[PDB]
Amino acid sequence: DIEKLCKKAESEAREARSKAEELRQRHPDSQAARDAQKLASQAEEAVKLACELAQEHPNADIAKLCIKAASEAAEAASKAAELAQRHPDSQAARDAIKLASQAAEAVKLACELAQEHPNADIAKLCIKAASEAAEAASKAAELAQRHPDSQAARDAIKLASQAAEAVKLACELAQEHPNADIAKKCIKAASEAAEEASKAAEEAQRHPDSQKARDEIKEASQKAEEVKERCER
Repeated sequence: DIEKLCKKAESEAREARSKAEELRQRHPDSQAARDAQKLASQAEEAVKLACELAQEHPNADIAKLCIKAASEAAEAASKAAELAQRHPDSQAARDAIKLASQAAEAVKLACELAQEHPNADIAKLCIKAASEAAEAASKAAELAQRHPDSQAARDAIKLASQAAEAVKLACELAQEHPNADIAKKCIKAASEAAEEASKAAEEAQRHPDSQKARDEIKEASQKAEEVKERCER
C-alpha cells in the first residue's frame, strides 16, 4: 500500500521534472526555467524523504501523512511549472514557482522533524500544516492559470507564500523545541493561515471579484504575518 503511494508521489515529481526540463530546453538561461529546475529538485527531495521515512516507520500514520504531503508538494510544483509554460517572461509565474518551492521546503522540513521525532504530536501537526501549505500553493497556481493577470491571482500567490513561510518558521521552532506549548500554538496558527489561504483561493477561482475572498485574504495575511512575528523564538 505504502509502496504504491510512494510510486504515485514519484510519478508526480517526475511530471514536475518533465515540465521543468521542457522549460529548460526551450529557454536555458531563463530565470523561470532555472527556478523550475530547482523546484523540481525540491519536489523530488521531499518525495524521497517521505519514502525513506516510510521505510523507517512501516505502516505508521506519520509515513503516509508525509507521503501525501510530498505528493501535494509535487502537484503544486507541476502546476507552477505549467503556469510558467503558459506565461513566459511573467513575474506571476516566477512568484508561483517560488511559492511551490516554499511549500516543498515546508514539507521537507516537516518530514525531517517527523524523522527526528516520529512519535511526537508536533510532527503530525507540522506535516498537516505543510500539506495545507502545499494545497494552498496548488490552489493559488490554479487561480493564476484560470485568471493570469488578475489581482486575485497575485494576492492569492502572495498569501500562499506568506502561509508557507509561516509554516516553515513554526516547523523550525518545533525543531528547536518539540515539546513546547508555543511550538504547537505556532504550528496550529500557521495551519489556520494556510487553510484560509486555500479557502480564499477556492472562493476567487469561481468569483474573481469576490469581496469575501479579498477579506479572507486580508485576514489570512495578517494571521501569517502575526505567526512570523511571534514564532521566531
